[PDB]
Amino acid sequence: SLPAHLQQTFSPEEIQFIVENEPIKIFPRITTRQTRWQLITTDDKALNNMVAMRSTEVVLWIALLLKQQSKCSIVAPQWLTTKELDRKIQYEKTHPDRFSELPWNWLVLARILFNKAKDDFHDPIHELRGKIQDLREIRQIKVLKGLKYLNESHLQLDNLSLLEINELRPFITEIMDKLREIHTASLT
Amino acid sequence: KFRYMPFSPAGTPFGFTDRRYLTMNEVGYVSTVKNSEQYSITVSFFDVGRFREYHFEDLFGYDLCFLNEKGTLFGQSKTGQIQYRPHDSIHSNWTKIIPLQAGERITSVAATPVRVIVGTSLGYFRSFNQFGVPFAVEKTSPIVALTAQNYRVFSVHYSQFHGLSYSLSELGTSSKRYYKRECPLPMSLPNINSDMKKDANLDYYNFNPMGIKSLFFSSYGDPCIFGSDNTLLLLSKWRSPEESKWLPILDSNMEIWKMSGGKETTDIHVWPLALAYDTLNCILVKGKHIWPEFPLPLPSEMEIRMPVFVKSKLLEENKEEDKEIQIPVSMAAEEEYLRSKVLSELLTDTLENDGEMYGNENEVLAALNGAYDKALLRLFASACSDQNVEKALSLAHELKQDRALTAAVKISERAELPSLVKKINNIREARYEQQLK
Amino acid sequence: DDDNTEIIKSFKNFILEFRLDSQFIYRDQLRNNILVKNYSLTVNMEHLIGYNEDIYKKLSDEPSDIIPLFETAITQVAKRISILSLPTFQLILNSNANQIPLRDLDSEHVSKIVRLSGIIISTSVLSSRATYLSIMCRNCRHTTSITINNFNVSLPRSCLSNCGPDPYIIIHESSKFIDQQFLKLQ
Amino acid sequence: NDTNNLSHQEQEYLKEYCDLITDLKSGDLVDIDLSGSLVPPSDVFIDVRVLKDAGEIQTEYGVFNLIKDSQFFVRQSDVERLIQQGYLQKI
Amino acid sequence: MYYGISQFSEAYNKILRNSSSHSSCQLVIFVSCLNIDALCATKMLSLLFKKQLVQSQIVPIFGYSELRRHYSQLDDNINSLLLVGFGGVIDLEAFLEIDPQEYVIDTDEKSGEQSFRRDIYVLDAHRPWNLDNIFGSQIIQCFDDGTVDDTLGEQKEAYYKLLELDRKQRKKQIHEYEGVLEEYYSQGTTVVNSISAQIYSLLSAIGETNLSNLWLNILGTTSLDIAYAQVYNRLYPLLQDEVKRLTPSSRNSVKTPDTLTLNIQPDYYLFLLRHSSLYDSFYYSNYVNAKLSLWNENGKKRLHKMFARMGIPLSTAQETWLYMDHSIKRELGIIFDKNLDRYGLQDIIRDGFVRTLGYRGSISASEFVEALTALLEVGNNSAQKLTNLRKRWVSNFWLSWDALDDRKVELLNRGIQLAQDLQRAIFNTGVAILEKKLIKHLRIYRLCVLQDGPDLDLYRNPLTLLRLGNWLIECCAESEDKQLLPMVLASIDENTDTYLVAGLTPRYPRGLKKPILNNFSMAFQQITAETDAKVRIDNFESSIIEIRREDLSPFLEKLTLSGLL
Ligand SMILES: [Zn+2]
Repeated sequence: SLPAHLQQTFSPEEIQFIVENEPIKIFPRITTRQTRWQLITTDDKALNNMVAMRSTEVVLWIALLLKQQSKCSIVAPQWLTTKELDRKIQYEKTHPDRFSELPWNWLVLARILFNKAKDDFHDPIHELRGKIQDLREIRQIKVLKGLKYLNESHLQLDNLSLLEINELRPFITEIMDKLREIHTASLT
Repeated sequence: KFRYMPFSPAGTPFGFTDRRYLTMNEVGYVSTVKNSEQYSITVSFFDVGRFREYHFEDLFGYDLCFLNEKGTLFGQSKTGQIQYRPHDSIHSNWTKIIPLQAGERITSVAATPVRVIVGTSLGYFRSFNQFGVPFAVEKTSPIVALTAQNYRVFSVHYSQFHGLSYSLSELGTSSKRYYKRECPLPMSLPNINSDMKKDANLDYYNFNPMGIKSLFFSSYGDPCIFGSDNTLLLLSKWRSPEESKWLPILDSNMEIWKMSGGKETTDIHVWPLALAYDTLNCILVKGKHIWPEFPLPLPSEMEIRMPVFVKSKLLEENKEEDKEIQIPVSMAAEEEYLRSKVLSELLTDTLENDGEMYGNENEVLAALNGAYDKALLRLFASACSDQNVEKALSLAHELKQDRALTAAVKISERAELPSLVKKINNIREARYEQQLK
Repeated sequence: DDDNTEIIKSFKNFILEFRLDSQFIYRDQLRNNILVKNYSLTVNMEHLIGYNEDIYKKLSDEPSDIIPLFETAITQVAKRISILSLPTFQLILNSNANQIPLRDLDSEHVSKIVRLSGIIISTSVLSSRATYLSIMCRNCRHTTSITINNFNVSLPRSCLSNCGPDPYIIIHESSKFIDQQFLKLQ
Repeated sequence: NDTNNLSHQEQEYLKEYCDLITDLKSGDLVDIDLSGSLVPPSDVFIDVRVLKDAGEIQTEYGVFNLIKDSQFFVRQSDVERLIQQGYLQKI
Repeated sequence: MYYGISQFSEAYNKILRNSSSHSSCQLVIFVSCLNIDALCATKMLSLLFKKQLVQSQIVPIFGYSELRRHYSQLDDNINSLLLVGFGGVIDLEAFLEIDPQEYVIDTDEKSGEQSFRRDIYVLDAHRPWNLDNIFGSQIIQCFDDGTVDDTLGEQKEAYYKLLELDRKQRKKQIHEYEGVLEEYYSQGTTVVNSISAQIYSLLSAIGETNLSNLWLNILGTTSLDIAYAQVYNRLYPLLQDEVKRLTPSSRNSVKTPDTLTLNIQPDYYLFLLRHSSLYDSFYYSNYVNAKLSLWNENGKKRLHKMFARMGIPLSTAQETWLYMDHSIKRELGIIFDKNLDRYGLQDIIRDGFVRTLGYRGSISASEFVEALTALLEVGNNSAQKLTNLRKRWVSNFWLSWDALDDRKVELLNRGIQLAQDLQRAIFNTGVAILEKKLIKHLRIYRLCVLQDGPDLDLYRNPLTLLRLGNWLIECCAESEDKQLLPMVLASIDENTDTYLVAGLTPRYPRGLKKPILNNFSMAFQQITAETDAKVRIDNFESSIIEIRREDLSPFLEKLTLSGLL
């Protein structure tokens, strides 16, 4: 019935779909305030009451839908700037086991905004693309150290992103399950 | 030494380049590029739904420009040649050349829906209708800046022999009325720094020898100006000449100082655009040249706050490396109460004379009154905790709602001040009698 | 003295920055090679030329001298992307320059990069060359070490710690080696 | 919701299960196409190129004429079934 | 009916309004394949409409024969239709099966304007205009740059008066207007403007200008330079202004992997300079062959002699231009100033547009169009075979369309690899034609017929045939000062037993003033109307025809006997 590759996990398309439901801040280039939108899964007042160059908050999928045309501009999140990413890299280097406290959707949102909204950043984009890479590489080192503690009981993780978890899910759970089977078989 | 020059609202010099911005406002901006012996002009809008961006070629080398949501006005300061362009096609554009004395030049131009205005270095004022029919000529101080919003017009004038001054008028189609005529202006001058510092920003002062960075009407028609000291000034109570007064409402330097963690990031500059209620629209410019370039960077938004703080005291209170400095709650509450008071008064004056535009601004005024009493209650509670009954009682007079006075009674009980509970209840009874009357 | 550091800095910044569209192709290749314990990098000439033609000019003029500098630059990047020990990495090249027929090679081509083709007709057995090597001083019994690299060396004679005219011998018990092979092209 | 390799019990089994699927797909819950696509909707409008000459055809949104190697700019929610059938490509 | 430059905007508005409904595909584009300007024009339009969310279909078309077929089958709800790159020369209301009474919705009582259920728009650079389309029609709507009201006074007058007139005075007036119209008609065929250029003006009007649209403007324009030099030269200054206007500030900054630039710098009339080698660039140049006679050894030795004097070692001149030494690359711009004069070859120097994106290296517009044309030519009883061939040629339209995208540079490189082989094969046929002296020098025109070849199939496509013709025309233009003549070129096919024939004009040298006109159109039409012969005329370019094996000689006999040449 359901496809074989969706029995236990989410595909990256579903991960993008999940991230798209979050709110985001925009500057509209038109006034809607005095037809009306009449949505059923969100607030409707914000879109009906827009005024040009007045900041407002909407779901990300509608924000990208507007930015496809001239009618909107997207404000970048404050963590997505050179100063903050510098500090997070320094945190990563300083604490060789803890993960730095980046938001749960950082990879997905960065790789959406760099494609759909390359024109709306303040920093030069060719530097952000480097610092995002540095963060992902350091985190991958820390992941490879952690896979030596798979065990029969449990594990704790902190600040690991959704896409990063979903990348690893079928390996961690499978090896952990077999260690559990081997151990309990000796008890019985 | 001073010398007269042309101006337009928030233009840029050419610098090293062959292009520049002529002017900016909330509606849009104008830019031009030089092509050997000719120029190309482009007009941009932020409301892309309501208007069309477009371009055309100028052979005459315009150096003056003025924009509104009806059209754009262009001028040449040496040749006296001018042109007005409606944003519609239906009313075709028209041109004229204005007489000038030897060495005389146009310093500024502006336009209402039906009036056209021109000023010169030799203090001559000339005016025409929307079809160039002349109306009147007048002789004044030399004009250095002009701005307009519907029928309300705001002017600035300067002379070696008469000082710095301003005028305010309303060109009503029913009748034309003056509210102020060349009355003295308290603005901060830049000349001392230009003469002493030799900062290599001299080109900006050549481009703008007055150093008046920009000026515009608020989103509710208040006259506003941004000084060479990088401070925002607003004229209050202009409807009442014995009460009219200039108010300093925001210092940009103080904001960057706090934002940088108390540091001197002089590499950062603020370029203002327009005032929307309580919030400044501006560009944050970084590097050598203190003004923006192409393609246009995105704007920013910033709130006004009253000047009350001190660097050394806040450093002492404060005492990750760039973290913005922490402030005493007393300063925060005090600043809020002052800001709430000023905002409420300005909004009240607007409503008293011009009413609501949208039907909800009274709710904002109610919120401001709530914030005002809330801030006063914190300051009052501090005075009570200090056991200063005299100061606490003086503060209690300034509270509005009996809800707040009841809270003040509870605060006095926590402070264990039955004398103040008594005197507050005397005040509450007196004000209840005044409410019953 | 400083030129050796500027050149290494330049090739180091090449690997860390070359994007074509959205993938840092040399950072990804260098990481993916280490995971399967392959210590090498396959650079392409056309990308080097596109990045900065001056670097390619230096490489084209003096290859015997400059290839070792680029190899040590690769090692310096390999540590950052994988450590919070590794040998020196091998540089490998691809090119589309005009082939020279084997019969036309002559005295004009000595110490130049050459691209050619033919048929392999013979292969030697493998043999051992030294890279890191340790030394004992016969008189004072002091000890030191040397680092060889295989581009066109002999044992030194500046004795240390008189100490004698030719006092150095090799400690094979604490030295490192690599494989080498010979081939014939027809 | 061809036959020669299936055993006859399996040949009737498949028919029975098809009846069951169309029974679920009908009645209540009909508004969601249970046999439709399982990939989340990414875009409203797409460009599709015409791969097979099926001529003129009808669909719930309207009529199409599939002139070989012509290209449409059209909403995906319409042409999803034709892409699955194989008359169209997304380019 | 027609609209001018002062109101192209309004037709665009009407189209938006007219084709509003999302329940149906209310907008259709018909585009001529085997035309580069048409292709770029169409691409521009599709982007425009994309932004506006107008559902639409694009159909490529080969010729008249297919035009009729495609028109026939159309749905009634199709409010708007576009003809891009064809049809301006012909009576469309006559050609199509039209009665206006079948398409009128509403008649505006006030204006007398008839609103039709289907509006037909025409974009075509060809002239003269068919009078019926301009003056006569109410459904047909043509876009004109001012050629109609500039030119057509006498003709407009004549048309209307002749129409209205339906004894001495009557006879005089009807003979007068018959004379006017007959003088206007039966002129030679000519191209006067760029399609994409006109589109760019509309984009300017609206406010849709950006580097992606300006580069398509340049590409479209540039395709004219080989055959219509005059046109190109007229247009060129505008392009410089635009390129200088839209290029950003802070110029000559350091590279980044994202940095895109468009800039004016030297370009050379050398065949694909920045690919292959410097030596091949000179050796296969269409101009150099006419200037130094490279079909024989006394020409080839001149080229060796030149490189020896220029101070470039001949074994380095043959290296791949990317890998050629940096010093020669930067000194080349001065070496040419000292040496081309001695070989009479100074015309090689000129200015052109170059584009680069990130780290992947430069390309000029002149090289780009050769890549696109190569992809059109070689990309991958009798009626069925003709149908299969004409269907294969349409797939190459999409093989070229998908190469206008920066995400697909892989396909563009393939196009360049094909371009080199095409020019090689062309050169290896040109030398055979000249050395065996197959050109027959008749008194009125020059005749050449290919009865056999190394592979004659390559000339079965019209564009390849025109490339060979443009080779021979440069050779004939420079070989003698005398006798600028028309030329006829033909090639046999063993499967059809038909000759594919093309009629070609002369032209004046690059460095040298009204334009000439191609008159083979009326001549081929008149012989076709007269003749017994089995022939075909269905191509958009009427200067190309087809005829069976046995009928070539009587057709050419009747042609040379005619006074129309
Ligand atoms: Zn020693």
